[PDB]
Amino acid sequence: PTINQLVRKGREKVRKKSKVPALKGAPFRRGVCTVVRTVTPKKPNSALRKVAKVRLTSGYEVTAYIPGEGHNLQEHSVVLIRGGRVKDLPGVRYHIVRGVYDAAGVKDRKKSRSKYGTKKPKEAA
Amino acid sequence: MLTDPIADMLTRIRNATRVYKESTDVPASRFKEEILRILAREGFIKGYERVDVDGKPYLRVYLKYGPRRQGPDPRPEQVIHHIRRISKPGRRVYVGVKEIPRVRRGLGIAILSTSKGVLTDREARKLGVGGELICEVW
RNA sequence: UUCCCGGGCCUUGUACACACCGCCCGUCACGCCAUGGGAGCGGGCUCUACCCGAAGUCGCCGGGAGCCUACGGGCAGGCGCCGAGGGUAGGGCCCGUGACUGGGGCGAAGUCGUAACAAGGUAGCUGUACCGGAAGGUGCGGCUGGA
RNA sequence: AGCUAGUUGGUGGGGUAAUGGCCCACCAAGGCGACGACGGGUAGCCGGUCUGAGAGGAUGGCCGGCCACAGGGGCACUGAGACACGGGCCCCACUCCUACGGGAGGCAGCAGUUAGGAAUCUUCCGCAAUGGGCGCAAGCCUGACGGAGCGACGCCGCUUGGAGGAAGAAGCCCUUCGGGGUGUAAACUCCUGAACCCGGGACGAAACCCCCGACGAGGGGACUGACGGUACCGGGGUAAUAGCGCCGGCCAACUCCGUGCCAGCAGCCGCGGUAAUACGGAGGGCGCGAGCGUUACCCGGAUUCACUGGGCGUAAAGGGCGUGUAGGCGGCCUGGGGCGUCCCAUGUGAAAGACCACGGCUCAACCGUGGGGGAGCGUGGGAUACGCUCAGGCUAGACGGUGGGAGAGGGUGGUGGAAUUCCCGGAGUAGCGGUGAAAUGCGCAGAUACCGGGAGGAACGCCGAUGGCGAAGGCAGCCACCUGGUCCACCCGUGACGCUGAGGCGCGAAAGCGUGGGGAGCAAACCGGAUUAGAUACCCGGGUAGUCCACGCCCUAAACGAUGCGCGCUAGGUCUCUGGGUCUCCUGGGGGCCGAAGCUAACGCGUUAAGCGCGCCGCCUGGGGAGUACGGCCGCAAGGC
Ligand SMILES: [Mg+2]
Ligand SMILES: [Mg+2]
Ligand SMILES: [Mg+2]
Ligand SMILES: [Mg+2]
Ligand SMILES: [Mg+2]
Ligand SMILES: [Mg+2]
Ligand SMILES: [Mg+2]
Ligand SMILES: [Mg+2]
Ligand SMILES: [Mg+2]
Ligand SMILES: [Mg+2]
Ligand SMILES: [Mg+2]
Ligand SMILES: [Mg+2]
Ligand SMILES: [Mg+2]
Ligand SMILES: [Mg+2]
Ligand SMILES: [Mg+2]
Ligand SMILES: [Mg+2]
Ligand SMILES: [Mg+2]
Ligand SMILES: [Mg+2]
Ligand SMILES: [Mg+2]
Ligand SMILES: [Mg+2]
Ligand SMILES: [Mg+2]
Ligand SMILES: [Mg+2]
Ligand SMILES: [Mg+2]
Ligand SMILES: [Mg+2]
Ligand SMILES: [Mg+2]
Ligand SMILES: [Mg+2]
Ligand SMILES: [Mg+2]
Ligand SMILES: [Mg+2]
Ligand SMILES: [Mg+2]
Ligand SMILES: [Mg+2]
Ligand SMILES: [Mg+2]
Ligand SMILES: [Mg+2]
Ligand SMILES: [Mg+2]
Ligand SMILES: [Mg+2]
Ligand SMILES: [Mg+2]
Ligand SMILES: [Mg+2]
Ligand SMILES: [Mg+2]
Ligand SMILES: [Mg+2]
Ligand SMILES: [Mg+2]
Repeated sequence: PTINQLVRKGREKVRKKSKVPALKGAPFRRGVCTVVRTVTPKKPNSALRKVAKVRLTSGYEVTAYIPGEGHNLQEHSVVLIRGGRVKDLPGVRYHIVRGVYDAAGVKDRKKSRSKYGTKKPKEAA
Repeated sequence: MLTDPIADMLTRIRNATRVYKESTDVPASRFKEEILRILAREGFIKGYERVDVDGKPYLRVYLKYGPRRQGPDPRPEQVIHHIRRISKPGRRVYVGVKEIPRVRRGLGIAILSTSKGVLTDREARKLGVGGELICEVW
């Protein structure tokens, strides 16, 4: 627009939207589960993905994906929420951290064990 | 109603140079006359003269071009490849002596109006003034 | 050579390109997510008027009643204004929540019809009005995003 | 989108160190606001820090400056200074002791407990140093501070060896079973040698003090370390932690087995449904290495808010159109000022930080010294090209005069004929209407077709045009009146009066609404008849509001050239409408087609711009949810913005 109009009206700003409302932008936020169940994914893919609704200490009740093969999560388990969504699972915008609290990591996972919370095999290895 | 006489003159020249014309007429101003003097010394035009059209003073600006070249489109190169008004009447641009542009990395000219008259970018920093940055030409 | 089927070249149109055995539309049904309205309910902040009003500064009095080191004085004390704040009363804004209800969105293979895309088999679109399970139909007027 | 009761101003007092409505009397009715008052939400501010090519954006943790707080709130006292963190009083919440009446307390000081949370430390040492307080001094106090402890939280430095070494062991991986790989890697040979044992062991410290000179200048002497036996130096001396991400493309690193839209991967595209470099493991490799990854947030890429540095005909996006307020912008000549603007010195820009050097700790991180400019604003001096102002003056911009020109431009009043329908009369019969074909319907109760008479409403064939007028919507028989815009000529008048325009105001197709007329034809709805699987449609027969008028509302559209207006510049060929002329032709305005240059992603535009420039306004920032919700304004309602 004209310089006079830019003086009068100015330029607006982007003002991003939070994709994870974890309340104060905390890197992680803990909550007890309430339902540990399996859900079907979106149109292009097909499985039974494992999620959990979590009663956060933010006062929020949110779904959360349970990564890795196999879990030990129940209704009264305490668990740490991470951030990051599963694209085929709508309504799940947050991940469970494994190896943090009552939730444990994958047993026998021996490659990318910094993720999915598995300890080093100590077997002369 | 001719808001900007000087951008009018520079656009006069910009349109004259694209159709390879002898000269084009622009109404006379003592300030326009200074700017055309500066364009004349630097070799962008062949000069000017205070001609008279219908009892109304204009300025024949005789254009300069390059050599006739060969190949498809034998139309010559321009001496003025790019001429545009920097400081606008709605957007005034005022520069000091330490803040003066390098037009085509020294190869071009910036014309600007100072208390020491109408000058070039080299002459302004030689004299040490800076002012209203009229136009850049190359 | 009209017509039925298939084929050939040119040209026009297309929202088709798994290429019309295409694509596409809207109610209806189930499930889920966010949400609007909603008799109301529960809070938060704030404003206005009045009542009560501590400490304390200030202003009087200091008298039928005290104390004092210099008394046509001081202190104590009494009265008053203001006053934190509490109470009452009515407004304003915001948030949560509510039987029920409206629309939206998503959910690989649900029911009904064929609306638009080819002159889509009534050209389409559109403002508006009326009407119809539904897309939609028709009236008046306009557009070329058609003939 | 309006706010304003001490509210704005005055006078006289109170009060303070002191101005001030800071407070109080009396007087006046002002003060503020689209240049965003008031209100709502949020936030301590800065030097700096992060990021960035920069312009910008982000941020205010450590450290330094300022502010404001000290459980919540209020008040004064003392005092040079406090409204007083470890002083006082009062009210509430809470805690503790009570002999029950009335007492005590405020870690946002250093530690430390608890609660919350993803998460954040030692109830350490010392006044030796610096700094602060009191003191003649001695000295005393100093959780300021100097240090130490804990946490890979960050940056920096170092180690987990070095050199040899088989055409190449075993293990394990792949194989076109011959071999290839891990791989000089290891085994093994020497050499150096972290850690650890041993002795020495500080810089930071010199004053205050004391003697001489007089407790001055000056010379000399004495005491004192927390850190700490630590740094560092010397002697001896053992091969001595390595892990994590990834290996489909972006993106560097590939095979094998298992698996079979399962289990699962995931930042996007997307992989997994039998032979998977995308899953799980293995072998190997790539990237880093006391770290490596992940999450969360900021800048970047993002030139997707474009000042640098974007756009709007068809993709998002010209306001429906005008008029016009504020505001923005503005022709040629001549001077005065010197505000904008430029230059000169000077004042300021604290330190720290950043950059440039030079040094200090064995290097570096860190630190010391020196140096350089920033930007912004004060004062003084100068320059006057452009902007502004004041003044003189000009005509190209603009308006006006005179003489004319075309037109469905607008409003009012009046009038003509063609046609339709109905009524009357004549004459005339057995069917007329209607379709793709039919049927409904009309018709012997005298239709359709024909003639004559009469009523009434609406719209104007031919002219008529791919034509004209208007700002737009729009305007078409003719006549008269009232009326706007506009074009040409003549160069006569004023003389910069100019352009654009947020709000405002006015016009604004159709449909719709209100009150009252009118209603011939047409025709939503509605009823019939067909077509159809079904028809609320398309086809046909009827038919009400409406279409017409007056007055008042309504503000919508594909209100379209999907292109805002004004001006300047840049080939023309051609058609058409209307003016002037020395009217073969030239020139001006207007409506079209083709096309120079140029622009566009293409389609296309092309002096009737979408070209090249300037001024101003409007609008755009992924699709949907959505022109929906809420609030606001308007409307009789529909609904509109
Ligand atoms: Mg052939
Ligand atoms: Mg064809
Ligand atoms: Mg609700
Ligand atoms: Mg159709
Ligand atoms: Mg319609
Ligand atoms: Mg209908
Ligand atoms: Mg129509
Ligand atoms: Mg129209
Ligand atoms: Mg705050
Ligand atoms: Mg950039
Ligand atoms: Mg802090
Ligand atoms: Mg304290
Ligand atoms: Mg906890
Ligand atoms: Mg000391
Ligand atoms: Mg010493
Ligand atoms: Mg590669
Ligand atoms: Mg993986
Ligand atoms: Mg390191
Ligand atoms: Mg940017
Ligand atoms: Mg720009
Ligand atoms: Mg328009
Ligand atoms: Mg105007
Ligand atoms: Mg001017
Ligand atoms: Mg000046
Ligand atoms: Mg500094
Ligand atoms: Mg003048
Ligand atoms: Mg004249
Ligand atoms: Mg209207
Ligand atoms: Mg109407
Ligand atoms: Mg009506
Ligand atoms: Mg009524
Ligand atoms: Mg009819
Ligand atoms: Mg059918
Ligand atoms: Mg009909
Ligand atoms: Mg409008
Ligand atoms: Mg539009
Ligand atoms: Mg013309
Ligand atoms: Mg609407
Ligand atoms: Mg609306």
